[PDB]
Amino acid sequence: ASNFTQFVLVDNGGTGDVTVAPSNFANGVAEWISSNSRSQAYKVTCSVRQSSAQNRKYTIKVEVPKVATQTVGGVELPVAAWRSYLNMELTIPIFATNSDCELIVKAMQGLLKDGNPIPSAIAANSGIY
Amino acid sequence: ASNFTQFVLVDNGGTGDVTVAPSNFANGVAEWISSNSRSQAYKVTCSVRQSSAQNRKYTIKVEVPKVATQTVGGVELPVAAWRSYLNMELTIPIFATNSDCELIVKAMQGLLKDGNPIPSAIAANSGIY
Amino acid sequence: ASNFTQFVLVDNGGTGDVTVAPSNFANGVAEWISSNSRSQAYKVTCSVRQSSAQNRKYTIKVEVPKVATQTVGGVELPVAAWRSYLNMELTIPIFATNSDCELIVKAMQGLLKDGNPIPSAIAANSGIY
Amino acid sequence: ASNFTQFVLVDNGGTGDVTVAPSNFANGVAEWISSNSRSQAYKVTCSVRQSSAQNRKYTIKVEVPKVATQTVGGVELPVAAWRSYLNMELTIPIFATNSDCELIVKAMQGLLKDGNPIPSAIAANSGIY
Amino acid sequence: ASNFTQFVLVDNGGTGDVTVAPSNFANGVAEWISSNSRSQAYKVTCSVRQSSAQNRKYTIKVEVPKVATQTVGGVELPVAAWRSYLNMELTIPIFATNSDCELIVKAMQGLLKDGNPIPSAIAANSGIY
Amino acid sequence: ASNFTQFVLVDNGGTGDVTVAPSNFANGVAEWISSNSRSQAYKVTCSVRQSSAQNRKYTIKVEVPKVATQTVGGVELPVAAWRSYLNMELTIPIFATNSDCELIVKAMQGLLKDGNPIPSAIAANSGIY
RNA sequence: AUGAGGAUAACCCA
RNA sequence: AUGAGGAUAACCCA
RNA sequence: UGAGGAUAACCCA
RNA sequence: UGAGGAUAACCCA
Repeated sequence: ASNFTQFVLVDNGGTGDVTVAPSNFANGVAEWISSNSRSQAYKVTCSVRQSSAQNRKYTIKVEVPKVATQTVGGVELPVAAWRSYLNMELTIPIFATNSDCELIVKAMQGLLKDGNPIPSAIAANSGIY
Repeated sequence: ASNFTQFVLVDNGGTGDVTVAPSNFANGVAEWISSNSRSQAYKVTCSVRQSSAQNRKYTIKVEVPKVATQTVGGVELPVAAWRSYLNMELTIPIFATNSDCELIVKAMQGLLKDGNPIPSAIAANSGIY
Repeated sequence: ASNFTQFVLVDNGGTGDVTVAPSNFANGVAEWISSNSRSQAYKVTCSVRQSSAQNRKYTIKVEVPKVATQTVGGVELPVAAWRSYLNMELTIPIFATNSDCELIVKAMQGLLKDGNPIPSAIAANSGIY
Repeated sequence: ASNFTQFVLVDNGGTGDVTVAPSNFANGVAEWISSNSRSQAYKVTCSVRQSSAQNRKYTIKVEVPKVATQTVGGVELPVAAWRSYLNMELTIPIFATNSDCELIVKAMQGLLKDGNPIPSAIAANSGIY
Repeated sequence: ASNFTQFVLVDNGGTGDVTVAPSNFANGVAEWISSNSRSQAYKVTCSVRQSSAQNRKYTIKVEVPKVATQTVGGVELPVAAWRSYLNMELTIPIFATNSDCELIVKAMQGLLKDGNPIPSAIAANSGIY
Repeated sequence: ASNFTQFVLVDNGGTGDVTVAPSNFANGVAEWISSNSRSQAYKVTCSVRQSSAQNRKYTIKVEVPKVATQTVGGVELPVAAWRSYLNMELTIPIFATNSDCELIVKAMQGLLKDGNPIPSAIAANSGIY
């Protein structure tokens, strides 16, 4: 085992599929990036900390880039027009068993499942109403 | 097009699923809760706002109860020992189109798909290794 | 030659053994935990470093849960009442060869072999007499 | 009974076996040393203390010497080229029964058993990877 | 996945090979060490950092020891008569794609390939001429 | 005899090969340059000096350019969008024989051989993990 | 009391 | 530690 | 930044 | 000396 493996971040049925691979673990922060210039890459980082006497806190971040080709000084450089950032912090009490944690993961998956409220609003550039 | 409807948060294949229903809309902050006491309920809240001139920001929060050894409807203290808190912040540049936004949602779904690094780590009380 | 693998920490002759598996590697500090909630798990961590010009130092830590009258997966406070902590520091002069080091390991195994003074004292809630 | 007895610290199948014998109990610190000049001897000490209202703390130390013969002032003296030090502190809650303590001893024995991760790294002058 | 693994630093057929194995990864600095006495061991360290807005910078170091035995007072220790120190820094703009990095690596391997100017000058205790 | 000759810096089969040729040897600094526009050329420099009573020190440098065309005012020049900079310093005690230097060179070639930790991290825009 | 603080080791440091 | 605080993103603010 | 030194993740201009 | 920066045989502590 070793869970520090590559995985598909964006799935488009095996074509134009954004896959992300391990790329750094310096300072206890696991990092994953896509095969791109460090300036246009998708980035995912994760770290766990004993935030308190009875808490553990996962801090996960994702960076989704809008790739573009700029012309600085009359030369073409691969760059990102802009980036979208996901910042999630998950605090779990040390008393949570494995089955308790599986419950947290399922909640997070159901929360974002296609057709459910939240992902629908985000995808349509609107709020909940 | 009302998207503020109930949905399945925790899916256990029809039997033992956890449905979360609309429960509050004070201050534009939509809220959904399961059918439990508020100390033992699954809670989901979501709001959007113009964080700045350049970005919009979705703030999603989830609360998941510790179920192992739980006493349904009882008084369980300290509260911090029986609850996990998820806190998501999605920043999206105002230039993102409905398409760009669908891609961002896909990125979030991929991050948490079964068998992938992050969810596998969480479900096993582990970090990355 | 990867040595960061799972192993049997508590051996009860095949039946009721406690296996500890890799669970974190943040900051070069390897971690192993049993399949329990982190409040009731067996935890083992180990790191090495150059403590000084002349020595290297292994820092090994073990956490063992109090099992008698335990409620699997429950909330048990105060935490200090339900856990024992082992803290080992092994200082080895940089001149030690693989051989010198095998002897040191043998010394540690001998110290804790069954029937010997130290382990017998610990297992009976006693001191030396 | 009396657990203050001699024992084999380093075992090489009854030949070149480093045996250690009781040698001092002054100030509540039990001491054991091998049959050697006090300058080249293996040393083991142990002491138990009521470190807190609800804790007991064992403090065990082992000194493994690299024996040599120096020539100070043109004369030969038995000495130690260097020493390796083991420093372990074990904190046990007063609520731990005898069967709970037996669990701690077994964990410590399994931790150092031949072939397991930690003793392998130490013996090969490497880290965990 | 993991690239923080053991590897052959000096290749002498199959036998005489110098292998270096992971030992420490503290504060973003990976470190490999060869087996046996730390004092006569080969050392390799590596680290990456965002040296500026547009640059990432690798800092690699190698230490080749001249194995020898020091005798003083008739006491002998395994030491290194002296050490040779390699010290490189590689700067790469964030605009570099994986393809560009593969070129940079080939450039380094070419620089040191057998028979070329530089590796030959070094191997003969010479400079350019 | 002469080692200040032309050589293949980047090997791409037989075609696509980047060759560097002598260009200048002023003030103890040897310099190689690839053909065509100096502006988009690969550069390598080398020099040795008695850094101290016991040490000689080599200073090698490599520059990998990112070939591109700059257009300004409709006037276009062959330029380098950016450059990657290798920079190494090798210190070798005067006591090193030719055999020791051959080892030092093998150590460097091993460090950068295909598939090993470091050359792989660099080629993938990654660090250690 | 805590330190993946140090040691020349029943001592010393924060 | 808390923020439906900000960000140019393992940082900054109250 | 250094064809700046080193006892090497330190130090100097 | 620097896991100090660089536009790279220069520059900073």
